[PDB]
Amino acid sequence: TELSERGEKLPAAQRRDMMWICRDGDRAKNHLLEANLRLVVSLAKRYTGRGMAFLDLIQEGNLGLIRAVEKFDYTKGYKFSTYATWWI
DNA sequence: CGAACCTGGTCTTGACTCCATTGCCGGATTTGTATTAGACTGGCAGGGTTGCCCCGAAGCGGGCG
Repeated sequence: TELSERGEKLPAAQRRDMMWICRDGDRAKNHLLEANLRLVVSLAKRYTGRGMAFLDLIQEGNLGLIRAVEKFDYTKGYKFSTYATWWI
């Protein structure tokens, strides 16, 4: 982003492997989301019985999980599920 | 027949005054968003009844040998 202005000229190998890292991060993000979808279902399974549909509850839990993997930190050394349960 | 008057709408002006129209400001309340770090990771209406249409075995008769 700070390179897209006239910050620096683009070397070929540096450009292509920084593109590889930038594309790899999104695949890792999607991998984490696709991992914890089951936790989302296991949390949403008990808020039924009033008003909304079960798939709607699951989808809003998915959106909360996207927010949780946005604002998740690992240097506190805790498991992901205890942090994401709150946001879901 | 001429003058004075009474009272008809007719109309101006000066003063009062009163209430809507913004307008600001301070506060109260009301609505909307972000954040909570132990670990937790795949459910439940539901069937039953009645009636009608579409494809598959099967005789089977005609073409085939």
